Amino acid sequence: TATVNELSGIPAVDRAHVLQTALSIYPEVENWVAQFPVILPQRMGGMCLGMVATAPYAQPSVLVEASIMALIAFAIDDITEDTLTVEQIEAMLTLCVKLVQSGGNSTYRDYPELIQVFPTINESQPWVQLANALTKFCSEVQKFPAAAIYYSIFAKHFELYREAHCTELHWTQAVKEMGSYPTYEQYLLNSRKSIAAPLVESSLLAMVGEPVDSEFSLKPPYANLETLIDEVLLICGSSIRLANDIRSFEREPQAYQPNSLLILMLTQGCSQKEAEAILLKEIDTYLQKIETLISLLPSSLSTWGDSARRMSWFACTWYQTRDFHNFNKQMLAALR
Repeated sequence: TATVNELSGIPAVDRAHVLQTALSIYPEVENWVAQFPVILPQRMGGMCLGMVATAPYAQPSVLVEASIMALIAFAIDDITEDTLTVEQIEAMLTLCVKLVQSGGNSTYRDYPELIQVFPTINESQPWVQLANALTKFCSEVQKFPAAAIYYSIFAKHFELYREAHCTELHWTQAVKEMGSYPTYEQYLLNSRKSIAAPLVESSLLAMVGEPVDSEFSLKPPYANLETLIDEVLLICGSSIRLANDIRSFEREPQAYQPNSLLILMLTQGCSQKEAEAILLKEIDTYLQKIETLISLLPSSLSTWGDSARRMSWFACTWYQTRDFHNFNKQMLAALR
């Protein structure tokens, strides 16, 4: 059920070049994530490969950093949905934001008021390790020239990601107590922001974004540049949320947690196939919209925009295929 638009619009990939570059950055990401073994995925081949496919002519420094952010966001997703209480999850999320807002200048030990809810703070704990990884990453981003203009975007979207996660816990609690759900529209508005891809693309902006003379360079219909950048991140996340939601539901249909497929079945009377078919078209529309939006960027952001476009397309169309699975297998073969 690819659509015409998806068949015709999927961005191209020079697999040789992308594989060569993914192999080249892999040892660097491996040595980084080795420091935080309890919480970061130690298999990251496919992640690197995907990040290069997303930004294929970025500088290696950028590909390493962005791959690291993707692993960190995977781990946050992990430790927030999959041992910990809701209070502890909320605490961890607040902590993450504060560490981000500090730019690397703070550590988890600066926030005892948050970490008092944990039964230990030793350096084996997953959430400690996550905190330290984020400190480290934030300090490294601060060294990128683009960070003096664009870091705030990353920090703001990190706050929205926390907020979206918090709302989702509140909705889940309500499901257990009340059996009731947000509407599809309420759900997507929130949960477009609670996935990794958003975070990663915002961090990418703080690595690659160039100065824009907003005053004189912005064109109608955007009177401020922040809104456009926001929109690209929201629309990136909207397509990916829906695709992830289909995957999650398929793997555990009996799950009760707010999920857009489940919501359409429970709240709008759809069969699973009807539900899936509405999500698939929405996905298509949001892939069309991100193409429109990225076409509107100032030329000094068009390279960032293209990463956000690639990320959404691949996350929705490519990464779940056997084709991608196979390319992954080629990377793993090459790593031995």
